[PDB]
Amino acid sequence: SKYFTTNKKGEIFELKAELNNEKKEKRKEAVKKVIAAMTVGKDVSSLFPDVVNCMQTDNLELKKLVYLYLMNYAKSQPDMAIMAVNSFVKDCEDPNPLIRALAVRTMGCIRVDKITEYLCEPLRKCLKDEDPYVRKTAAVCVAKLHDINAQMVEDQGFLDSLRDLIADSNPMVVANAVAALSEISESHPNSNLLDLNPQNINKLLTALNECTEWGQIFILDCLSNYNPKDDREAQSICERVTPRLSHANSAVVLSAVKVLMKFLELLPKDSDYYNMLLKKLAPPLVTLLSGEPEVQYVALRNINLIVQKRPEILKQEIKVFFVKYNDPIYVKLEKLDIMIRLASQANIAQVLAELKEYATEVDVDFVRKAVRAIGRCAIKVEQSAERCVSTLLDLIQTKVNYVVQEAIVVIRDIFRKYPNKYESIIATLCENLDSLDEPDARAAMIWIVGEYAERIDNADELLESFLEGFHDESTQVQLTLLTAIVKLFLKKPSETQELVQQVLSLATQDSDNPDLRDRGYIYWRLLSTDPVTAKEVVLSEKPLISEETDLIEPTLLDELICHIGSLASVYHKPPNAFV
Amino acid sequence: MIRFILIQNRAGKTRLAKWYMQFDDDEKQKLIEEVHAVVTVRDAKHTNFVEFRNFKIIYRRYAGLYFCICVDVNDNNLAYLEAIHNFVEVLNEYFHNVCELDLVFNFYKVYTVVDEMFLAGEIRETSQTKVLKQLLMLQSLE
Amino acid sequence: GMRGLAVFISDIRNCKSKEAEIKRINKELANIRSKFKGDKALDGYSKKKYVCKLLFIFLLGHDIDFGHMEAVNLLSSNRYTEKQIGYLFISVLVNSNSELIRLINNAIKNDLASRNPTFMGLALHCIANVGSREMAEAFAGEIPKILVAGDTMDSVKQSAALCLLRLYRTSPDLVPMGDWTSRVVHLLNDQHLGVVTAATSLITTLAQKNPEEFKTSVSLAVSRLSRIVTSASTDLQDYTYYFVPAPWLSVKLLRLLQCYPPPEDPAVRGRLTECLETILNKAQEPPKSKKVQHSNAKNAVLFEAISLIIHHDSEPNLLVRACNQLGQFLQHRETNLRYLALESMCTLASSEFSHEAVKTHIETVINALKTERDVSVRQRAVDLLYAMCDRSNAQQIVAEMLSYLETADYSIREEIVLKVAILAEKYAVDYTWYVDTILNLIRIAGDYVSEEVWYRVIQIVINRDDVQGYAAKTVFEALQAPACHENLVKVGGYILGEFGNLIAGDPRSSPLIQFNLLHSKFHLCSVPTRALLLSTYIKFVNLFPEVKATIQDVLRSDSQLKNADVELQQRAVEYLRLSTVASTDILATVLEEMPPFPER
Amino acid sequence: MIGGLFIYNHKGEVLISRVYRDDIGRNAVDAFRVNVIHARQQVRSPVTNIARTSFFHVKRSNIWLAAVTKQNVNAAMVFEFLYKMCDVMAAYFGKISEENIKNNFVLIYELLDEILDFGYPQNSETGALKTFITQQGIKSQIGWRREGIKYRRNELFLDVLESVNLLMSPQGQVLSAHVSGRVVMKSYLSGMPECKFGMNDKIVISIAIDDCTFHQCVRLSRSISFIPPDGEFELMRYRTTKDIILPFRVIPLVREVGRTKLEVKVVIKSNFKPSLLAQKIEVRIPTPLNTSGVQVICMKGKAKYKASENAIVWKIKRMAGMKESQISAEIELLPTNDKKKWARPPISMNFEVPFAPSGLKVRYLKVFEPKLNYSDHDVIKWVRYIGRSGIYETRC
Ligand SMILES: O=P(O)(O)O[C@H]1[C@H](OP(=O)(O)O)[C@@H](OP(=O)(O)O)[C@H](OP(=O)(O)O)[C@@H](OP(=O)(O)O)[C@H]1OP(=O)(O)O
Repeated sequence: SKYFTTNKKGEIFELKAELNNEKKEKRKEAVKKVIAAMTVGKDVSSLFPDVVNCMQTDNLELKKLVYLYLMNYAKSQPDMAIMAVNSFVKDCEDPNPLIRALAVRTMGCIRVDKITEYLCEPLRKCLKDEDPYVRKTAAVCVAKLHDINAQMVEDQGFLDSLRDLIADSNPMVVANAVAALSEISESHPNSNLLDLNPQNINKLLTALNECTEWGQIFILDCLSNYNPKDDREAQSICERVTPRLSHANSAVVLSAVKVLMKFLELLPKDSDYYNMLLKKLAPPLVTLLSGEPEVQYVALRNINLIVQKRPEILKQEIKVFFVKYNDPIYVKLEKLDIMIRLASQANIAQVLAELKEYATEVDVDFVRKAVRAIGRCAIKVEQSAERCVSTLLDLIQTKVNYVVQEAIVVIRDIFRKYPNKYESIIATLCENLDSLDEPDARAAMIWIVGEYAERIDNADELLESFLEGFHDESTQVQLTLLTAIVKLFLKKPSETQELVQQVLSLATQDSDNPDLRDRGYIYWRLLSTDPVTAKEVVLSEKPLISEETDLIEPTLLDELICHIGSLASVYHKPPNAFV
Repeated sequence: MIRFILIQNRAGKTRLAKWYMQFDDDEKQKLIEEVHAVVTVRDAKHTNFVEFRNFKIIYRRYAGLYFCICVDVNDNNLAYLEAIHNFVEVLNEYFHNVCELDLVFNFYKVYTVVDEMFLAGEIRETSQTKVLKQLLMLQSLE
Repeated sequence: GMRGLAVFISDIRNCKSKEAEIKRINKELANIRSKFKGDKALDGYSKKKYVCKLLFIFLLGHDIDFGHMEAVNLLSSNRYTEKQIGYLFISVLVNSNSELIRLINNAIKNDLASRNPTFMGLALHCIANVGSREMAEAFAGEIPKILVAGDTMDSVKQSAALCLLRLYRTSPDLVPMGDWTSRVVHLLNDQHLGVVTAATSLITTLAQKNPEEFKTSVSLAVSRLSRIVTSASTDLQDYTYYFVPAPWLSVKLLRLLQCYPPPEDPAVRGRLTECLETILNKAQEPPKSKKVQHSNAKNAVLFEAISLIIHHDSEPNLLVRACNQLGQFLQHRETNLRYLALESMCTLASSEFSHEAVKTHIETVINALKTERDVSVRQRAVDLLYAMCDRSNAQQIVAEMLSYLETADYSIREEIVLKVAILAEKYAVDYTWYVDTILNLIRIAGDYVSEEVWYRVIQIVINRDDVQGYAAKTVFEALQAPACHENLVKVGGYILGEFGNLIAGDPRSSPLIQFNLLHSKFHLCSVPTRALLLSTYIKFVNLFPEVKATIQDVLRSDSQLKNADVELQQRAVEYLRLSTVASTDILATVLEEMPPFPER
Repeated sequence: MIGGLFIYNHKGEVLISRVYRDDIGRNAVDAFRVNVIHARQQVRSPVTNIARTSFFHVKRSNIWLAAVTKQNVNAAMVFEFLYKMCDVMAAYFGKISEENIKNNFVLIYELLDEILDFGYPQNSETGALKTFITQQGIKSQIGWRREGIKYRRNELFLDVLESVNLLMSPQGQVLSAHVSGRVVMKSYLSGMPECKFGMNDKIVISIAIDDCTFHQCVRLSRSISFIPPDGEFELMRYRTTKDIILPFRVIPLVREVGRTKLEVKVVIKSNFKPSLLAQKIEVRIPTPLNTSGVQVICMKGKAKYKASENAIVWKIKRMAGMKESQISAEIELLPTNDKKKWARPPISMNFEVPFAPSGLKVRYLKVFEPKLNYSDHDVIKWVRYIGRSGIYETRC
């Protein structure tokens, strides 16, 4: 019922006496204990008048503590926090700049209807203040109000009031009007952040240098939004940004990189500005892969893009993207990926002595992605595919089951970009007919015995061994069994009649896969029909594939290179997936 | 039968724990944890009954406190659900508007009350009048 | 009482860190170990507080590896409070030390052998609580004697009964059925309902393996229940809880009676029926209080009687009334009553005298599920529908299962999609019901539909086709949600591939439109599904030679031929080649109507 | 910008938090507890998007720090901040642990309203911060491998051997589950090589308790390092109870048609990646003592009723992931014992699976012998995962 709720004794009644004791070092303690309480989920709502009364103080720690408490009620239950607006108001006038800032920020974190009446004017007064810490708040709090409903005409006042303090003396202050503004501007009527520009640009790229870690970053971001028109406009902006191989190891660099690359449309190299820039951009990226793991990941997810658009930049620096045994799987994968993309026609020497390293390590997922990477390699550089296929044999003879199976599947894709060139090896691959438990590996063999059928006189009792447990088989293994036992009949008869019966038997009659049924039929409607015209639709030349997959749509590439810093650069997806 | 009775605050702290089955201390500590994870995560809308390991739990909360009985699967939910409430009124009477700190500072008394109402994993005495009468006689002894 | 205890507790509380806390605890342990080891005697008050402080620390987690001897001395005190604290310590920290057990066992002998009910109480509780073999061996024989003696207080008999119950559970072999049987049963007539309760719990456990021995309790239990459920408001005021007269005793009495078949003596069985109908009546009577505690006590008794009725499974009129009353709980604020009603109705559905009773409430069940928030209540709504579904119901039930599915949360889909497939198959009178069900099933919840099920549909469609152009339109007007999902594309790209013809004439479902639509799915699908569409797509040039050119240029394209995959690269090559090369009578001899299945 | 900061303990209980923008309710927290803190077969990354909400996070000891928005935020920003929050924090109270978080609720709140206004990484270096933060953090502080072992060929094998246990209701509630495991190591390595071993998070370091014991050779300080015994030995033993991957669900449908027939249909679902094969599958569906006989039907594997067993036994050689399969039986009952409901024994399974139901993954084993001539690149290394049923039971 209301059992255990009494407030005539217990912990709450105790704290109530403590919040009224006239020894402030005991009041302070109470309010620590109360804040403690909220966080563990207790109902301190009944102590509210008593906590509020503790603001009637000289003491700063004590006022600051009451504030922390009211702030807990801010998003939590907004109503509660409102009950003491009549104290935020006549509490942004006090001296101590610390207190003024403290009371403004708090009001802006409240969200109900009656927040406007009391916040309007005292924010008008806060943006005009001797202390940059109070304008630095007043600033960020303009944003806050924007969220609670209203295009607010006076807000047109504020909307401007932000602008005018972008030409402010403090970089903490400015770089904050900006970050405030640049997000205000993503609720878009068509003209905002509006352009007093050469000033906007000139006074920002000076804020940018005396700035903090974080002031830099949101500035760099506001830039890239704007479009220049001329060479020397772009040029000068870029040299000013350039010193950003700097502080925030990672967001600072990559917001620099963002800018230096929207403004990469120039008359390049009559004189070589273009060629200095692209030289410059090598080192700072490079050094990100020495920072923290998480950030390495974002940086790598950005290098990925970057390296599709301007593959010049890191052409020479394949060395940083080498796998360190102790990195996280997710930083191992994104590296491997870029190791293929920068995989030139030269380095494949070492790149391959690396991928052989990994494919023999103890992390299974990564070993599989290694051997596949050794396919990606050979199918993007033929001046090496030969050495690949050798590398792959090494591993197949080391016997590690999961290394063998991944190795075979790559061998096929390799037997297909470079057809009729590695026919010798087939018997080395058939040594290991034994232990291909995985279903992909099998369909890799079967298709191998599929083409190159005549090169093995023993290609017969190979296929017969699989028919035993013909079910128990991935349907993709049977699809591969069928196409490959009619690649065998369009050549060898009579010895094959033993089987091509028992086989096509099941695709059309036993198996219930209606897609298998269709493809089984289609065939019987060719072979047990006409021995010549079956050939020309089936053994028809497969065209040479190219390196089809790993590569992004260049329209989309551009858009994402404009988002270099953000989430879109991690997901590789336009924003509108996550509105 | 009742396997154990816990009283527990939101924050996971045990204020009473009574076992009626053989368990090691680790296992006890484990169970008190498991019970907390299940019960704090359920909002007023859920039932007061929930299957737990190979038994079940009836619980209700009062202010910051979850009262829980773990009982056999075939035991009558609503009987136990109201045993909990019958026990809390006696507690309320016996401490005069009971609060949590009552249970902390008089924890050894709390086991007197439990033992009056529960024993050998069964409801013992259900009348609030008789239990009070006995508790107040017990209090006045030396 | 113990200021030193209160202060320790408050200091523990005032601690601003698990470190500070641990420091104050060790300080205490140091102090207690001195004073126990020390030379100045402790007066009782101190042994009492310090033993109590160690119990407290135990209950915070930490280890207590001493104090037991000081707690055991408290058993031998003549001060209640000292004894209590002592009995609590050994009840919570049970130590195996073969010595201390002996001394505890003496302390029990003396408190039992006293004749002070309080000390008998602590003693008997300690026994119930720990209940160690050695304790059973010391006292298992004596407890019955205390339980039946003409002179022991009621409170003591209550406690003896349950202690006796504990020892029988822990050590049956020490609790043979001696000469106390009839006097235990006799306690069921006591005036003191607490004693009646205690005795009923004990006898119940005892009836399990010893029914015949306690055969006599049936009649006594019946006469007592019925006296309880009929008594007025000025009767049993002690045991009256929110206007429900002795609810826990009533529940216990209906539970004792579940150890036995219907009373054998016809009068008795009569009485019990008056009883059961009196309880059932009371269910229909409106509340005497708006406090949920009242309905809960009344419904405790209602539910247990309902269990007694099921277990007897011998009074059809009571079973029907039970169902109908459960039937009315399905529409109820209380999630608790909904849950229990649905549960208890699943039991009734498997029973002859009650299956058709339960059917009566389908409407109510389908309407509660439809509106129900709680997941576990939903689950049981569905479990019940499954349990009542027969030839009559199947179409109703399946229809609503599918209706529910379109807006159903994710938690539930899997279980429902499963029951549907199954009910469809056990019951559908005619091939054509099935197909209408499975295609919708797949349109709404196909990513949960088995392999067999989307296969096995089309293993049967063959033998009675005549809805190939239903299948097609549904598949199609399904496919043209900017929503629709994978197994739809699989069976929908299959259906239209094979008979799009019966709907390519309809002009807003043309061949070109059909195609483009499939191809609005293509580049989001899997490969064995692109496998299908790269076969679908070729049957299309044949039936529809009107759009052969738009087909041909998706096959020749890069993404189809230079496709990483074996099948995609194999099919996009082969099929481009079948539509360009050979003849057209050779085209038609390849993507024809599809020769049909056998029967297993 | 940043929509929420949440510090969670290892249980995934939100210790302390602050929502900075109102588009992030109860929904965000449980999202992040469910799909990250208690991830199962999910591919970890530092960022994840679920129901249009993005999630950044750092792990520190037993703590999770987590940043959240519904916006196209500055990816690199968020992380750097979280690194410096962890700089700052440690400059008040040392480690980043539950304990230290627990003691410093009021400090932590204070830093947050300073380090991070509305979501924008505001000024926040240690000494720069004194001026605005009034509070003070509360601080708190061989004989198993003879010498001269030589092998032409330096090899090592690791076997992760796990037993997965389950009791589950008919509705699919995990009532209890636990895994028991060990890493068996078999190594033929010259010399006295020190090994450096790495794995994922999954192990921290009749009522099952989480525990992990090591071989005497193991040193702890991240990772595990040791000079192994030669040949075969047990590196670590453990038991775990959170975040187990139940390879199969068993969905029972037992319907008592009266007191004479009994309809039992049972469906099992393989809940692991499709490319992996589970083997040696048995399902054991019990039957009551008074059963004339049984008509069983199934279209995967083979099944037979066994009278002395009082059970139907259904066997399946292989089942890959993300498949379903179904047995149906029709049972026939002669009802002597008039009364006493049949108390159903659970359905149990056997199976074998080529991964760890605990989630354990071996990430590295680095070998370094100082004196002798060989290098980890030289060492041949096989891992295997055998996961096995223990008592894996579903009520029906
Ligand atoms: O044995 P001592 O060191 O002489 O002091 C104790 C101690 O007093 P303090 O707590 O102020 O140190 C007791 O509290 P505990 O830490 O032992 O629990 C207190 O006990 P009570 O508050 O329960 O009475 C007891 O008082 P007393 O011995 O009069 O019962 C008192 O001994 P002193 O009389 O010497 O101060």
